[PDB]
Amino acid sequence: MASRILLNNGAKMPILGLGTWKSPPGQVTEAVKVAIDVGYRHIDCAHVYQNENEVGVAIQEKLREQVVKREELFIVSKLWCTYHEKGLVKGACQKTLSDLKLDYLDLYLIHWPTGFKPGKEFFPLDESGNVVPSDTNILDTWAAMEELVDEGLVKAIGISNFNHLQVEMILNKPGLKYKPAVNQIECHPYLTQEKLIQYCQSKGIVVTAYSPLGSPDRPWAKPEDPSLLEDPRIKAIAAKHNKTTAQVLIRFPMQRNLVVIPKSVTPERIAENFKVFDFELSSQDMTTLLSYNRNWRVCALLSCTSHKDYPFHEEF
Ligand SMILES: NC(=O)c1ccc[n+]([C@@H]2O[C@H](COP(=O)([O-])OP(=O)(O)OC[C@H]3O[C@@H](n4cnc5c(N)ncnc54)[C@H](OP(=O)(O)O)[C@@H]3O)[C@@H](O)[C@H]2O)c1
Ligand SMILES: O=C(O)COc1cc(F)ccc1C(=O)NCc1cccc([N+](=O)[O-])c1
Repeated sequence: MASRILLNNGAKMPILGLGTWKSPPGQVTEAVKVAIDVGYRHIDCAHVYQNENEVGVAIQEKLREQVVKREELFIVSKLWCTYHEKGLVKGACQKTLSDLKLDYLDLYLIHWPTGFKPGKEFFPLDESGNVVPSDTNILDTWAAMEELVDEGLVKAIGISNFNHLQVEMILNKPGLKYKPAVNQIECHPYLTQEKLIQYCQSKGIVVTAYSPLGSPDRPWAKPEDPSLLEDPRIKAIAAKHNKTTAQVLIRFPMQRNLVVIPKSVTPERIAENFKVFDFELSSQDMTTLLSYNRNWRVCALLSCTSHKDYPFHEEF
């Protein structure tokens, strides 16, 4: 119903945002422009997506056009794994700010709990293909994130792909100054995340659901993989409500008090995906969608499975 959710930093965050991972650099400027024109006020970004400059061109044009005011936008980015060291965090944030052509971010996330060796490569590997870790722990990285708030570069800080023990580690940090505002995690009917969501919500941490449509454009997709958009059970719920399957998949997390960030570069779908504030899934619909859980996780890497902070060995 309401378009924004209150964060534990006192700011309001739009519950629907536009995802930008895999949005080609030659298409994402127009995608973000269209999104803002049709009502989006939250854009999910990351340095590792390699398209923040182009996202920034769109944001700047719409600000210049006075289609929107800066205070009305909620721009999110993420600290990549090769910048977990305390001496690199500010520069990483500043590069993102410069690319997005902003003087602050609304929310800055630790992208993954796994720190990697700094350098040009986003995934530094040893000769056998294991990622090369950094020895910097999540608590010291968190302290560096807190400094960004105190310097005015970001309004809120949070985490992404943290399991419950990792969230707990932050919450139990000696001398914790700012709690994480958000944990952004994969969540959809095949990976419903009940345990981790309940834990985060119980601590006042807002959960953002990524890959809500199952990321059908993920580069490692296989033909035999399950497909949310094609699941006849979900299509049936959509048909009953006279909505598209994507619209049901977006409304689902909204009714769990989650923020959701579907990605599209297709103008018609960008508009479609925003038309989700005028219908309600029943309790029965919600429980039925939850029943489709199969613990099917699309976003994880074999190269990281021995990293000490790999998040997905733990149940949740
Ligand atoms: N924190 C993290 O580690 C993390 C990880 C993954 C994702 N994310 C964030 O979450 C965002 C969303 O996740 P995602 O990109 O993995 O996948 P997604 O939003 O689940 O799915 C995107 C795919 O769905 C298609 N699509 C969109 N709307 C549609 C509609 N109405 N009908 C049919 N197909 C539709 C898109 O096609 P077209 O674009 O061609 O229209 C694209 O192929 C990402 O872009 C990123 O911002 C964060
Ligand atoms: O991480 C995201 O937001 C989406 O996925 C990616 C986007 C990119 F632009 C580049 C890489 C990825 C990707 O492989 N992301 C997956 C990933 C990253 C880091 C650590 C782990 N891990 O399992 O520990 C997994």
